[PDB]
Amino acid sequence: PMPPSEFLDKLMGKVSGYDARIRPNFKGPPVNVTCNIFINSFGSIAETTMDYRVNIFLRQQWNDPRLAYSEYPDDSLDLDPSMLDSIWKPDLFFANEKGANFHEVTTDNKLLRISKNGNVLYSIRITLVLACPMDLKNFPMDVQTCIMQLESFGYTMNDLIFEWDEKGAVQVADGLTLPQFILKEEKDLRYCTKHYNTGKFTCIEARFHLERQMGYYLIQMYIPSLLIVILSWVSFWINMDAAPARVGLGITTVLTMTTQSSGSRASLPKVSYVKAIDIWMAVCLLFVFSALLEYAAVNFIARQHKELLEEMRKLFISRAKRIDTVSRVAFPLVFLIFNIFYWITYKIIRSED
Amino acid sequence: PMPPSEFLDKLMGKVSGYDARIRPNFKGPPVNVTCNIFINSFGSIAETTMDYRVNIFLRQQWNDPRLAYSEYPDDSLDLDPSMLDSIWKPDLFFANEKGANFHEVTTDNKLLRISKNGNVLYSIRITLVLACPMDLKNFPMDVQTCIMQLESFGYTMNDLIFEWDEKGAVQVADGLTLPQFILKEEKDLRYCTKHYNTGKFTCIEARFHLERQMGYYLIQMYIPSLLIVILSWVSFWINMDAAPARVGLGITTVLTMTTQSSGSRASLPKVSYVKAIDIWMAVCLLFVFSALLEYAAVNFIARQHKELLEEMRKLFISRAKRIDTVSRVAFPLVFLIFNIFYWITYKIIRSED
Amino acid sequence: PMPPSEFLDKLMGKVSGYDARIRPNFKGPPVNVTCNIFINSFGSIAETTMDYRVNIFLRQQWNDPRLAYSEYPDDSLDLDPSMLDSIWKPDLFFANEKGANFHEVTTDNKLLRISKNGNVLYSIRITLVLACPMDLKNFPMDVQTCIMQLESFGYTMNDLIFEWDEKGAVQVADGLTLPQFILKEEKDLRYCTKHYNTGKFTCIEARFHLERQMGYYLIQMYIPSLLIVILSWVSFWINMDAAPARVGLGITTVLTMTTQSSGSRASLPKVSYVKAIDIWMAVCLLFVFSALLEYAAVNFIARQHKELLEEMRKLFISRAKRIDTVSRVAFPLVFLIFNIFYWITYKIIRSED
Amino acid sequence: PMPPSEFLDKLMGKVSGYDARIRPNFKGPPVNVTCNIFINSFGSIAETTMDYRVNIFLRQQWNDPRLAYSEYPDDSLDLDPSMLDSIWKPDLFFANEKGANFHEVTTDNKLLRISKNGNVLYSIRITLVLACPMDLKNFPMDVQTCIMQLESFGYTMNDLIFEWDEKGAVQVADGLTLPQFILKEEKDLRYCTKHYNTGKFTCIEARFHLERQMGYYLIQMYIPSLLIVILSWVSFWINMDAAPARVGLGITTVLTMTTQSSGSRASLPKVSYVKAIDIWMAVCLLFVFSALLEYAAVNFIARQHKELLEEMRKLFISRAKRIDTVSRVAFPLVFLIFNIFYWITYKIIRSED
Amino acid sequence: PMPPSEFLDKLMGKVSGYDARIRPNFKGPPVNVTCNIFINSFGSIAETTMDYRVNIFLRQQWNDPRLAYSEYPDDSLDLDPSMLDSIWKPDLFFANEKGANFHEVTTDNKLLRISKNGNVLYSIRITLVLACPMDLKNFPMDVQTCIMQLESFGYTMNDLIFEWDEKGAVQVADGLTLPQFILKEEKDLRYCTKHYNTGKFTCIEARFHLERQMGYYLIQMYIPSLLIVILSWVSFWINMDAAPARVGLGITTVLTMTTQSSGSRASLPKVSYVKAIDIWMAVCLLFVFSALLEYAAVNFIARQHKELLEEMRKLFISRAKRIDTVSRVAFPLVFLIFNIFYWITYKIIRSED
Ligand SMILES: *[C@@H]1O[C@H](CO)[C@@H](O[C@@H]2O[C@H](CO)[C@@H](O)[C@H](O)[C@H]2NC(C)=O)[C@H](O)[C@H]1NC(C)=O
Ligand SMILES: *[C@@H]1O[C@H](CO)[C@@H](O[C@@H]2O[C@H](CO)[C@@H](O)[C@H](O)[C@H]2NC(C)=O)[C@H](O)[C@H]1NC(C)=O
Ligand SMILES: *[C@@H]1O[C@H](CO)[C@@H](O[C@@H]2O[C@H](CO)[C@@H](O)[C@H](O)[C@H]2NC(C)=O)[C@H](O)[C@H]1NC(C)=O
Ligand SMILES: *[C@@H]1O[C@H](CO)[C@@H](O[C@@H]2O[C@H](CO)[C@@H](O)[C@H](O)[C@H]2NC(C)=O)[C@H](O)[C@H]1NC(C)=O
Ligand SMILES: *[C@@H]1O[C@H](CO)[C@@H](O[C@@H]2O[C@H](CO)[C@@H](O)[C@H](O)[C@H]2NC(C)=O)[C@H](O)[C@H]1NC(C)=O
Repeated sequence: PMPPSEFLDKLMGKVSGYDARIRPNFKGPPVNVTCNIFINSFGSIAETTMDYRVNIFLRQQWNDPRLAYSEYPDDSLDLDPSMLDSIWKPDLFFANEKGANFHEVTTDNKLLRISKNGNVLYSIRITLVLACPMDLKNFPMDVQTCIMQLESFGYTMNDLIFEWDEKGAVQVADGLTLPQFILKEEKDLRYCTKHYNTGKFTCIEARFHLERQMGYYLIQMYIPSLLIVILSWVSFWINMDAAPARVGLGITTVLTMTTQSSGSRASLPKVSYVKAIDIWMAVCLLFVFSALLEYAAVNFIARQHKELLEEMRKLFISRAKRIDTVSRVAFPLVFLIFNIFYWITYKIIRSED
Repeated sequence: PMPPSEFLDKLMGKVSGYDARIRPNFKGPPVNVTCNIFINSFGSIAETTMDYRVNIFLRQQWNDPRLAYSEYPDDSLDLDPSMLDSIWKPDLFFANEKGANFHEVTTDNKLLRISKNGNVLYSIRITLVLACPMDLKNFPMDVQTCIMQLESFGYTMNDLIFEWDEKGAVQVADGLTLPQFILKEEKDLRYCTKHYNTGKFTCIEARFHLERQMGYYLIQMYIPSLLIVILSWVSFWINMDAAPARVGLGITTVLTMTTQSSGSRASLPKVSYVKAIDIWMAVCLLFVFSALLEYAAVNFIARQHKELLEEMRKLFISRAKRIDTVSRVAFPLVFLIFNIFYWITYKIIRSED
Repeated sequence: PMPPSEFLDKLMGKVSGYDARIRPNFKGPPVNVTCNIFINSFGSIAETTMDYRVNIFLRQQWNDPRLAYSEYPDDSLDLDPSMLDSIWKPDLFFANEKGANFHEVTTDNKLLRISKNGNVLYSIRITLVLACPMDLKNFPMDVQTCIMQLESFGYTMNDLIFEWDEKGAVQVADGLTLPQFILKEEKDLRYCTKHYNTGKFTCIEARFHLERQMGYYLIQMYIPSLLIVILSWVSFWINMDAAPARVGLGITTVLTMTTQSSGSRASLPKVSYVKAIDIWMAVCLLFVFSALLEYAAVNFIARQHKELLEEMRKLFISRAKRIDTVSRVAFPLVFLIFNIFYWITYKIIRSED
Repeated sequence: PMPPSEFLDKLMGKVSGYDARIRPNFKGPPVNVTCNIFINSFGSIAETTMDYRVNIFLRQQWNDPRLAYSEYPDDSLDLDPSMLDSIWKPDLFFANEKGANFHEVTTDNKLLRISKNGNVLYSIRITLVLACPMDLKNFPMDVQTCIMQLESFGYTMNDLIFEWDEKGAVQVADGLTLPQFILKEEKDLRYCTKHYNTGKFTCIEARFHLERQMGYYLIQMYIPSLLIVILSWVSFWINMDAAPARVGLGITTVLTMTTQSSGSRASLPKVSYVKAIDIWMAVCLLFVFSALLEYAAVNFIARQHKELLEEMRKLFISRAKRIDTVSRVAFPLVFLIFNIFYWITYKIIRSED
Repeated sequence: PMPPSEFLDKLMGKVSGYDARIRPNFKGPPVNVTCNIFINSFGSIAETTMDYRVNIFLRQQWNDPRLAYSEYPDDSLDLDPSMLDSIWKPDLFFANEKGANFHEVTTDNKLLRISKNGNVLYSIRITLVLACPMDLKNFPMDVQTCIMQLESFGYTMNDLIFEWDEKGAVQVADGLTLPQFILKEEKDLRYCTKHYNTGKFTCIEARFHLERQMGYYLIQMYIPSLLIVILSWVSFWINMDAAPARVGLGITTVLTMTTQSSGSRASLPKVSYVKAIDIWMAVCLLFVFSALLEYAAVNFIARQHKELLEEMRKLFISRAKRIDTVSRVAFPLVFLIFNIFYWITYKIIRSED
């Protein structure tokens, strides 16, 4: 029954005592802010610069003793999004940020609801490039935790205290998949605090859990390396008399192992601690290098026989045959038990982390 | 007959009851928005980050009971584009966005038309970087669907409902070609809806269909691999006595197949599910590896004959000749039937998707 | 004799009837805009994303029946560049754009002149990243045409019509050279038109012509490939008895041809139609592959002779010598006539396009 | 007891004599600014463009004779962050900058405190891309110093003088680690000054110390090179009669050393002075090249014996055996004493810098 | 003695006749602007896109007949940097620009001084990405000249004329070094002019001189190539009987020369004119190719002897020995005189440019 313009002008205006630069219920208890997180599109995680791009909606609810009309017959009112510089929006920033621009397509992407009691709604979609300090102890499994710290800036703990919600904590979009990782539906959340030299500031956070969807690294690194140890066993199944071919084969296998190994760490950023992949590459490289060394020893034994050329002649030839046959038998069992030990210790550490 | 300035000042002014912060025909039925899409320049699709750049014009028409002059002798009026903060433009955003800036060259790229009844026009060219979740089950064919979701932000389903148009749905520019794909002239379109925890919001979308213009991947991957299996058949047409040359040829072919294979997946982003190209590379690699293995077996048989050096001698030589000739015959027929089976199953799946 | 401030305040002010939001000589004939283009710095053309960066000055002249003082003793007046929001600048955009920011260093880069009759001047330097749909039928020659479409946005053909100039059409900077291309001094220009669903809009364009300054591609691709066919002729001038060396040489040449070929298309964006360079690479690859095949055939003939080891013995040896000598003679003449045919068909198509 | 709005309006208003465009206690002594630095997230250092990204909080305190209410019962007051254009914030810039944008997420990231005496607080989080002129005399150790120069712009030394703090100088975040370097807890700090042609300006700086967390460069460069000298010693443990194999092995090792060496300097920017890594690569390359040269000399001696083929025959064979055995003994001791000398001179220079 | 606010309000205000939109001493002589350049941080020159990043301070002084208080006892006054839209700053732009943003960290980076006579100061730090058309006739020496053209925009030669200074022309920062180049302390400067179709505009410029600090290109390109010609001389010091090894060595050296050569031009942008480095690579490639050719000729001579196998036999063997020994002697003297001729013509052209 009353004109909409008149109601809007009177409320949050200059003819009333509403001042947008001061905290409501001044000089008393702090105001509680209830935040909810709707993840719109997770993805584009950078593993070389330790960051990821995510756009949240950041809806926050609080109560004020003012702006309580209590005269309209409905429960809540929808206000226009171009009158947000008089609603006293609270302060909120992220402790790990890079850029973090707004969204201004067609019209401003703000929202502002107001009810009879004073519980408001304020959600703004913002694209964040949050930096996460991921620890990469083992590269193939790569269990990871990503955070974000909602924290005030200029309002202490005894001035403004933030809180989470109970009906739903962190919501995700329906049908949201990632090509690198998969999202865990546990959504571990708690909150820390900050102690600077100016006062005690609140800082609420939330943790995510992302594990690697295996199958890429098996074809890029594990499958080619296997085709190299089989190549060295192929060098074991060849005639000893021929010097050119064998030598070339051993050398070529070693070179490929080095190139591959190198190229495997290119995507990864410079790190000091040895990785799981490095251990695998070193073991393979050792096997191929050992094969080459075994050939040099056999060649030397045969050469010694040639230089000294009855019973010792046959003994040397027999020794060369025996070492080659025992190397052909011994090499796949040690590699198979290394493969079994390696995958069983990494599957139990994948279950344990 | 009446002064233009006076008419402009009176309409959408402060001496009248027009308030730009409130929805027209308040507390009643919702207002319908009729949207049209003119694609100006499609292209620059990113296959490694799953996005594409497109600039639409976004013309939207709606009706209001106000701004109905009904006193000028013409049907419609052209207003200046610097008076858009009083025309109550509705809210519209895209659910998949990255950046999405405006266009401000020379003068603002807005448009605003107004007729006697109140049907307005509002088109703004905006460059969008829309993220599309493309599924790459088979890489060479790469059938793809790209979308965009027009959705309100702050107006529920019972407050503002969007709709499409009937005279033309999504228009494209005349003579618009893409180097990677080709545009399908079907333009499949329908609309979903959104259900958040704050209310029911409308969400209108449109789907495109882009198929790969084949001919690039045939020269980059298929043509070189063929020149590798012919190389292994060349190794089959060589004398068995010579150990260096053959060994080197087999090894070299295998190495090229691995390098090529690796480099072929560099453009593609990290994915878990095996691709069609990977299957082709594996089959080729297997053929060349098998050739190498066949040579090792022949070499071993010949060596056995050498170590034991009448009727068994001839039998061993005959066996070596027989295995080489049957391998030279058997290898191109298995590769030819694999090529026929591979291309016929991919052409029937290209017709089926 | 009259105060400058008073004259400025009265003209394009609120005490006069000048309204900046309305077109001059309203409800009558359209106003003609005379545009000139001064290219400041052409360059930075992107061949992988089909675009180029150019900064024009965009001076445009038009006439209005208002702003005709006719009281100062000079012909024209220079106004300050911070009073451009009251001069009714017309609308102009480009149909192919990416970014296209302004220039704001020290002071605004605008210009505004006004004469006694009303012919104004308005030039603004803007850096444009225009997208051009270049067709690359033949890569080395790469004849190209680049455009830019000046078009209004909100003013129809019967409301505002653009035109070019007659004293000079498109000016270039003195001493402007490009490292990739060279500018043609013809400057072909004409104008198209646009027909959308809202009305008939004017669209004026201009075409440039850029041809490749040859000498880069001759050293990067043509010179190394020649040094590969000479390498295969070197393999032809070697003894047939030696199996290792020859085989290795043939294989190595083939591998280099493949690597080179691959790497040559890296700069170029993904395209479907076969290029001129690809044809050259294929022909060279065929020659080297053929050489390898020729060796395998000779080796096989010699091996047959070895297995059967009087008159047929000499005949086989003679045949091996004859095939090698005829291959050594036949191979440079076919390659020389291919080189002559290839360069004469590309020089006549370079003269014809 | 007094209304908050009235107090805010009167203070830093137009009804009082507070002018925000003039320095407090004008025409007298300069005002001292006490700055503190809280490092929020150090990291993303660029070693190829000599820069690093760091976000500081920049809290600065100063005193003014105005804004001394002395009427509220508390010690300090918290003001709103949207009234900062009337508090006369001082001027501060950085002498080495690239970009250096602000932070505007949800609400402005400013802070403003005011006490009864007039000591204010003003902290703003700003992401800085500071350029540091790092000297890379030795690449593996890479001891580095990073700075930042806080300096005024428009206020001379006798007008505004900056100072540091005594209770804490430069604070770091709790649990801040870097993947490339490690932060030194000394935090060396002092201050320089500037003398331009316009006056004497103050310039306060702070220096950091970052040393390389070793373990990356040991696996990427040192470990593969060792596996190359062992490869050349493998070539020393092979029969001299065989010419193909040995030659190939020597050549292959030399080629890998060159490729590796090249690729090792790719990350590093173009520099003129020789690096420590280059010295190591050159020494290794020399050892492998020397091995190859040793083989050529032995081959030549054996060939001479072949061409001349009693007592000199045996003497030549004996000489070939003696040179090979003495090269097999002499080569690992010279490489081991080079390794000992190299690591002991670099560990004493790592302790000395 | 007079209030600072009153003086500031009266001067450059609306109660006086000062108009910021008009040139001082109107309709008379032009105003002279004295510019000085302080280079803060030179560096980050791009050799592939022909540009460089430099931040200047751009202090400019001019005189006006207005703003002459002549009532304060000091010589000059310091004004606040937030009142620059009323001081009539002149127009200045750069003819070669890319981006060229401002600097806004903490407070605006402007400066404004005003004396009793009217000589003002105005310095603004701006980061410029100036495009320079460098000519690369010889790549290792790479003598270069970089410019920047200060020019007005909207004020003709008879309206506003710019000038340089006499006490210092272009100042550099103390201790400013570059990793790629070194700065010449000559600072050649003069000024051109512009003649467009609208009038005569002033354009003042300054030229820098940057020469290459040699030592990078000697290790990346010159040192590896030498280790390739020594490798071909190693192939000359080997036994002719062995066909595999030699052939492989020749081929490998040629391949490395090609790969290296290619990779050397990767950093450089596409250019047509042959470079000095290309000439060096071609000469080296020719020497290694020639060595390979020499071997083929010797092999052919030996083969001819084998096919014909008394006095001609010895003569052929003697000829093979003579050609090998004369090639081993002749090859290092031609390469040494080429090295001497090459470095003496480039050191005299380095002294001449
Ligand atoms: C939400 O705010 C209310 C007041 O605005 C807080 O209630 C006060 O909390 C303190 C600490 O427990 C008590 O000493 C007061 O007596 C409470 N006030 C009243 C009126 O009961 C409340 O703690 C806040 N909620 C949370 C979760 O902290
Ligand atoms: C366009 O808007 C009109 C009203 O503005 C809608 O018409 C109403 O629709 C509801 C639902 O069907 C009916 O119950 C009402 O009776 C309609 N009003 C009238 C006056 O007839 C209409 O539905 C909208 N168009 C679309 C496609 O939804
Ligand atoms: C420039 O504008 C004038 C009017 O502003 C145009 O002149 C009119 O053109 C139409 C079409 O030929 C004629 O029917 C009218 O009679 C013309 N008016 C007058 C007063 O002669 C003119 O065509 C425009 N110039 C161009 C090149 O289109
Ligand atoms: C802080 O500021 C005060 C004044 O605002 C400075 O005190 C003056 O310093 C000069 C130089 O030593 C003396 O000659 C004056 O007598 C001092 N004034 C008074 C009232 O004592 C002080 O130096 C500044 N602090 C620092 C560290 O420079
Ligand atoms: C600086 O400006 C003054 C005037 O503002 C210029 O002086 C005039 O120059 C012209 C050309 O030489 C003479 O014809 C006038 O007579 C000069 N005026 C006076 C009052 O002497 C002066 O040329 C400018 N400086 C420079 C270097 O051009």
